[PDB]
Amino acid sequence: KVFERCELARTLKRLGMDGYRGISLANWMCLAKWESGYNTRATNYNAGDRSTEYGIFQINSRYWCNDGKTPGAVNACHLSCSALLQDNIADAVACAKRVVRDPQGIRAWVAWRNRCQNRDVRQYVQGCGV
Repeated sequence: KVFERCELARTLKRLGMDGYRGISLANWMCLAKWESGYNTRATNYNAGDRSTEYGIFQINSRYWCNDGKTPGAVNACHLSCSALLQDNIADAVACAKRVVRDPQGIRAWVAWRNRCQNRDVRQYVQGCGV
């Protein structure tokens, strides 16, 4: 599903993402934006190391979800990577909360450092009533 900006802001808010581990909703929105353009069906295969990134947060198959074909997969979210391509993002949010309980937090996604860190990210939630 491709979410509309404020539709996604209110969904994340309902799912308990605002302020989760010190992370504002705006920061999670900036991350979904640049990772998938708010598209749950997004996949990016990385030929170099044989892993694939899945869904709205581009969660990788080496560490977080299991897809059967990635060498050295850990599957820390204990989730099939298939669960991250649903239109319902409850599973994707549960696994994104798992990622940020590690010390690196949101810095785990390089796209957040490039595109969101030390920038004004208030635009992403502006007018959504969140």
